[PDB]
Amino acid sequence: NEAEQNAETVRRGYAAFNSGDMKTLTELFDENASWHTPGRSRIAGDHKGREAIFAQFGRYGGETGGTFKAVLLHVLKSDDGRVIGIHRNTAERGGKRLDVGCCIVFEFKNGRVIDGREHFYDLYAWDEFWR
Amino acid sequence: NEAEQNAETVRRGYAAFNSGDMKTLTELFDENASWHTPGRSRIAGDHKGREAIFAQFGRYGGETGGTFKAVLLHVLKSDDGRVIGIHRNTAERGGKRLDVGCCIVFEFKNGRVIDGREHFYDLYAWDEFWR
Repeated sequence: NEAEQNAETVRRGYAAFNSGDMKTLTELFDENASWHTPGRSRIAGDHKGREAIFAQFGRYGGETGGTFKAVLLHVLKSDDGRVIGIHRNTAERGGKRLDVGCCIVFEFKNGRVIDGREHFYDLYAWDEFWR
Repeated sequence: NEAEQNAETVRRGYAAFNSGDMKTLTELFDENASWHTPGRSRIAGDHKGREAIFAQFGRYGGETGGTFKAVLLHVLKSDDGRVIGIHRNTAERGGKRLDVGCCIVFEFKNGRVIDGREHFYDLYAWDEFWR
């Protein structure tokens, strides 16, 4: 089904993110996708356009000496093809350590991601790390 | 399937929460369920035990003159019976208004909720409302 194909695409995307494989990661996102990062840090906001998403992703890895990881724990689906990834983000940056849980809500258009929205459990921890 | 029965139970629980039907809401939670509220407000924390959950719920409604609502938007499932509810919470309290998005991760034991974990997008807004 559609919903499981979208789940497969999410799994492929976490793997490609974690390995820095931005060529695969491209295939999986619509060129007009958005990415929504909550909170009050310098990397918060609505990043509109796949190019703006991948700049965000580049800051995630860039600013942590490539230590930033998304450890995927569970993948959930709606019958209509929405997908959530539950994960933990870990990373190091200037003597600080990140370890926070997150649910990303993925919306799809024609099998590609059109929207991703991060929901961190301890948003304060994320913001503290990025301060 | 198990996963869809658990989805049905989540839907029944949002409806029973929104109507104040704590008798139904009881049937749906294990007596040793936990509820996890993130953030730094006076209502944050790990509320362990169904009685502690329902005290939390009682504060949600109690402290907002019964205006607190969870508007359910989407229900997602893992093949293994985990469920997420995506919702918006709205409420009023002493001239402040709540309007925040949330994903709750539900874990099940024998068809009843054993664990619920709130993930607010704008956790600062939630904490501000409860200040």
